[PDB]
Amino acid sequence: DLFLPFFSNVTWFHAIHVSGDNPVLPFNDGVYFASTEKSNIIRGWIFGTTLDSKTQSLLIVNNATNVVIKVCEFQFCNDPFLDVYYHKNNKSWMESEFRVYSSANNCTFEYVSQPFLMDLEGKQGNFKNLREFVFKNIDGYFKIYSKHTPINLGRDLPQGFSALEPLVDLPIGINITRFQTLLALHRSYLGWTAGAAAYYVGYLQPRTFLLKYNENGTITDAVDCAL
Amino acid sequence: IANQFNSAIGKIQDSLSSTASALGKLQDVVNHNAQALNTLVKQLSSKFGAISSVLNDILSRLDKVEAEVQIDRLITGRLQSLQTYVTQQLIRAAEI
Amino acid sequence: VTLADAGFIKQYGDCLGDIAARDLICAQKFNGLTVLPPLLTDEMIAQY
Amino acid sequence: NKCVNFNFNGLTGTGVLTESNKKFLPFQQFGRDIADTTDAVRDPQTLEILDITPCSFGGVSVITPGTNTSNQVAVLYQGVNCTEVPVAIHADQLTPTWRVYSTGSNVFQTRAGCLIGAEYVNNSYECDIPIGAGICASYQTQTKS
Amino acid sequence: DPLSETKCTLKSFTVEKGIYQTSNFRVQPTESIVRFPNITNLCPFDEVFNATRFASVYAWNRKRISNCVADYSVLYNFAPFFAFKCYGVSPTKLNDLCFTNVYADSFVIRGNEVSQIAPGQTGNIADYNYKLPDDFTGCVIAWNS
Amino acid sequence: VSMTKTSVDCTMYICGDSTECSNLLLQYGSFCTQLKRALTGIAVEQDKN
Ligand SMILES: *[C@@H]1O[C@H](CO)[C@@H](O[C@@H]2O[C@H](CO)[C@@H](O[C@H]3O[C@H](CO)[C@@H](O)[C@H](O)[C@@H]3O)[C@H](O)[C@H]2NC(C)=O)[C@H](O)[C@H]1NC(C)=O
Ligand SMILES: *[C@@H]1O[C@H](CO)[C@@H](O[C@@H]2O[C@H](CO)[C@@H](O[C@H]3O[C@H](CO)[C@@H](O)[C@H](O)[C@@H]3O)[C@H](O)[C@H]2NC(C)=O)[C@H](O)[C@H]1NC(C)=O
Ligand SMILES: *[C@@H]1O[C@H](CO)[C@@H](O[C@@H]2O[C@H](CO)[C@@H](O[C@H]3O[C@H](CO)[C@@H](O)[C@H](O)[C@@H]3O)[C@H](O)[C@H]2NC(C)=O)[C@H](O)[C@H]1NC(C)=O
Ligand SMILES: *[C@@H]1O[C@H](CO)[C@@H](O[C@@H]2O[C@H](CO)[C@@H](O)[C@H](O)[C@H]2NC(C)=O)[C@H](O)[C@H]1NC(C)=O
Ligand SMILES: *[C@@H]1O[C@H](CO)[C@@H](O[C@@H]2O[C@H](CO)[C@@H](O)[C@H](O)[C@H]2NC(C)=O)[C@H](O)[C@H]1NC(C)=O
Ligand SMILES: *[C@@H]1O[C@H](CO)[C@@H](O)[C@H](O)[C@H]1NC(C)=O
Ligand SMILES: *[C@@H]1O[C@H](CO)[C@@H](O)[C@H](O)[C@H]1NC(C)=O
Ligand SMILES: *[C@@H]1O[C@H](CO)[C@@H](O)[C@H](O)[C@H]1NC(C)=O
Ligand SMILES: *[C@@H]1O[C@H](CO)[C@@H](O)[C@H](O)[C@H]1NC(C)=O
Ligand SMILES: *[C@@H]1O[C@H](CO)[C@@H](O)[C@H](O)[C@H]1NC(C)=O
Repeated sequence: DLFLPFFSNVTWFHAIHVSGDNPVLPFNDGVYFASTEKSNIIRGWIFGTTLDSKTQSLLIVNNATNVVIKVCEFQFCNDPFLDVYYHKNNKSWMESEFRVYSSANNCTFEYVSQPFLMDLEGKQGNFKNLREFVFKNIDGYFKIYSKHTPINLGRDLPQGFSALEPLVDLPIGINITRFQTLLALHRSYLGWTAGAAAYYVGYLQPRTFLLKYNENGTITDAVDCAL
Repeated sequence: IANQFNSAIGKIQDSLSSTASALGKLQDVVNHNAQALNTLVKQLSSKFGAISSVLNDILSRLDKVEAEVQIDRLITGRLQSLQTYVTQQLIRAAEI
Repeated sequence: VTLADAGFIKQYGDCLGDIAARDLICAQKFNGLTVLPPLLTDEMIAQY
Repeated sequence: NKCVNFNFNGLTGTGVLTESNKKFLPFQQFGRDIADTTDAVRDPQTLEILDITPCSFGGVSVITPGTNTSNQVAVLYQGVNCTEVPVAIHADQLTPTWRVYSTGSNVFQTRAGCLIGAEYVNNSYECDIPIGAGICASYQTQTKS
Repeated sequence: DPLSETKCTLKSFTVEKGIYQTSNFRVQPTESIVRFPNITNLCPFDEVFNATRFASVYAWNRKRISNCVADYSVLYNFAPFFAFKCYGVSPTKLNDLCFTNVYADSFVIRGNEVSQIAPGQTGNIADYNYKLPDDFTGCVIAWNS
Repeated sequence: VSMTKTSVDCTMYICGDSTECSNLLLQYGSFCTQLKRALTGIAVEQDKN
């Protein structure tokens, strides 16, 4: 199938808004994406061929509960990101404006779904947690797999094992060639407010693996047959 | 002569108690007869050019004229898998 | 020397449930492949 | 626990269904073996996992003297526990139509299988017809008394 | 009887002394069991075929069918249909059978170009508008409109 | 001195108790009996050895 090769060279990105540069990523075969960021600063994604409304494109946006996915001729901004702030007229926290695109033209497919991949059960005192995703685009179908695991502070992407379960599937019926990710900047009105967002990207390849299912029927080990 | 013999039988017990693979000539017969049956049961998963290897899928999804050209591929390949196993076992049986 | 089957009775209670997930002999048996017992038992060979 | 034809979501087949010990992940509908055939399924009305096992079966061997010597025979159900031959009674349909052996009265468990129509005797003889696992069978007059 | 089964297994009217392996016994299915999900509404696909106007083939329209009873016969009795061409299934089996994801691709075609909807064809529709796989599972239905 | 005796139900290996598969298998004639005979020949020899 189509996997992240063992011991392969992943890019590690740091992004920061810095209060008072980020060029679009390629998307070839598929992407492993992972992050360990506290306070939900990383949300969602764009995937597409052109990202400027000349051809159709994919948008995924998470928030505090449920996700929206929409496939459209979006005119994206060179920096797409999400703002959530306290609106005094509502005495509560929400988005102001959809500053991810300048325009959404005639969209073809619209979708909404369950939240997925929360933080830990009741949270904890900075003992860490890794979230892992695989995004794959084959025969016009876009497949999403993911996991999360608690991790002790040796280092993120630790040695050990855990496989990604399938979580979402959708026939977007479009070419994908590039992609981006949505940050949630806090923007506290008294204006702006800085925060960092660390994330890992590793493209997959057409590959043969040998998978060790334990008696519980979970993939507890694997061999990458071309390593 | 008795003490030499009694100690030489003592070394047989020690050798058989310590070493892993001295009976390899017998364990290899078990391992080859087990490997051959595991191989023969593996060839049930093979499609041989049919739409499925699972005979019940074909009979859940096709009717009694185009199902048959799937079933016949599986008959042809599985019958070849037995003819291979039985030839290998007739050859092994001559060595034993 | 550790055997993979010896051809003695499996009471079908042996075959269903958990054991088919962990012993290949069941997959073999459920596909019509049968190990037969030898005519002389291991006690009967030890006598000779 | 009974032999049935089944169909789960179009997956036709034949077997006995049983309470499984298997922890399917929520996205899984079918569980599968080394021969690439379905051995477990999640019932689509009540979400529980069922083991599928094929309905009981075995080889048969017929033990005979010469046809010129007698027409009576004994039958070995090879690899069968004799307590399962009370299930092999033709009360439901079976592949061998000749139910008469199932009358028993002289049923004997060998480790080769369930042997029917031959009486077991304690006094040993040379092996005439080999049943297996140290057992042999013969046609002769048994009148110790 | 089991002697007669050996005579046919050996193709001889006389069987000499021995033990003869004959036809394997099987317990047969006692009854037939069906388990589909207990969803009840008839599929909304009738609303696509009866639409005021279909999609243009350069922008062919794809609809999900989900969570419904696909009784195709009452749909085939709503309108005369000129074709039915099922590729991975026989039309007779469609009642006994369940589906994971069902997508209707819907558009309008000149009768000549319907020849190119078959798997692996080439021509302006298949080359640039609408390419189904050369191994797709499904059925193509068409009618003069 | 010997190896494991094996017997095979040719019919059940090839056809998983499908009757229409069994009716197609008869088109191939005696090959299943030849396999059964050959394996019976091997199996009877293990006791002889
Ligand atoms: C996360 O973001 C989601 C949108 O990206 C958001 O979904 C939106 O939720 C509101 C409130 O339920 C819906 O508003 C509509 O509600 C009814 C519909 O009949 C009307 O009275 C309203 O006037 C309005 O039309 C939006 O339609 C819905 N958007 C979508 C695309 O479904 C989630 O609610 C957000 N989650 C949280 C926790 O805030
Ligand atoms: C496959 O899943 C099984 C079910 O989750 C799991 O069995 C569970 O294993 C744990 C750890 O051994 C047991 O926890 C108990 O262990 C002993 C008592 O046996 C106590 O010292 C502990 O404090 C604790 O109570 C679970 O009881 C046990 N559950 C069951 C139903 O057996 C298997 O271990 C999993 N497989 C693998 C490879 O780990
Ligand atoms: C022929 O070969 C014999 C060995 O297979 C050898 O026997 C061995 O002789 C030595 C003494 O020469 C013995 O050694 C022990 O002797 C006493 C205790 O009895 C102690 O003082 C020593 O420390 C030592 O323990 C061996 O035990 C003995 N081995 C056996 C099996 O009896 C013969 O001596 C050889 N004969 C000739 C003519 O060469
Ligand atoms: C979405 O974008 C534009 C504007 O709605 C659409 O372009 C028009 O399409 C109609 C129908 O073919 C033509 O009559 C107009 O002349 C087009 N306008 C221009 C400026 O070219 C486009 O077709 C829409 N696409 C979809 C899929 O709805
Ligand atoms: C044949 O199968 C039966 C079960 O159907 C076996 O009977 C069990 O034997 C064990 C050991 O003696 C007992 O603990 C159980 O209580 C018995 N169960 C029943 C329902 O009687 C029998 O032992 C098997 N015989 C052989 C030769 O394997
Ligand atoms: C990963 O690849 C880059 C070049 O694209 C290289 O600079 C870097 O050192 C590589 N790291 C490893 C561990 O191979
Ligand atoms: C069958 O449908 C009814 C009505 O929707 C539902 O209450 C019931 O739970 C379903 N049956 C099962 C076994 O779930
Ligand atoms: C059958 O047995 C009789 C004696 O009972 C003997 O005369 C005859 O030759 C035998 N025939 C065969 C074919 O074995
Ligand atoms: C064999 O002998 C024992 C007594 O030693 C007896 O209990 C048993 O009933 C005998 N076997 C048969 C088949 O009668
Ligand atoms: C098609 O749908 C309309 C409602 O939009 C309905 O009146 C009409 O009867 C339907 N066609 C047929 C042939 O029933």
